[PDB]
Amino acid sequence: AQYEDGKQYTTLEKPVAGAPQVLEFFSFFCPHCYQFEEVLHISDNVKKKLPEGVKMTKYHVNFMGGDLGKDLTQAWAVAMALGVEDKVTVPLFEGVQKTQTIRSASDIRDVFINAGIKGEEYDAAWNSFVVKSLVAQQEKAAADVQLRGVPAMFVNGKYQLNPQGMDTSNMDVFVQQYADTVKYLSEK
Repeated sequence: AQYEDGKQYTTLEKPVAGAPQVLEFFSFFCPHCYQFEEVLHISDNVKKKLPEGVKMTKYHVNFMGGDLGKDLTQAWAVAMALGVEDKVTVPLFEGVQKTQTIRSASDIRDVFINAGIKGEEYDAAWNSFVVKSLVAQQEKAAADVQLRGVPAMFVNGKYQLNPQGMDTSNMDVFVQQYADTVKYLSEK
């Protein structure tokens, strides 16, 4: 067929119950993740094609960058709690990988301050148990799909995107194929 198990996607041996409809894992330390988000804009292209009633969820991972990697997972939880994901994604990616001015938890906070999040608001969220649960949720999700690497995307807790089985192309055919495959999976 046009879309084939083992080609554009694989199937989880153990489907995850109650998973987000479209779940992406990433790290701000991850060079491929920088390419995926900031150059290829995969998330954005996926969302443009998604079915009515399907939302995209994005979780950070701890395993790259040691202490700072975990600080970034905690900061991403703060971003989800405050609903400011689309204001901090670009400057966090740029601060970690382009300027490399993000080296400490305080440097992360500066990005939020600069994007207009009040200090008080950020600090209350950072130290909150709502954010601690959001960190645990991200960690649990990684365990549930038995995550090996980033970037990664899973659909309906059942299927895993397989970019290595797509065409590496003009980046644009690649991105269209990735996005098309997510839409196909969402209706599967």
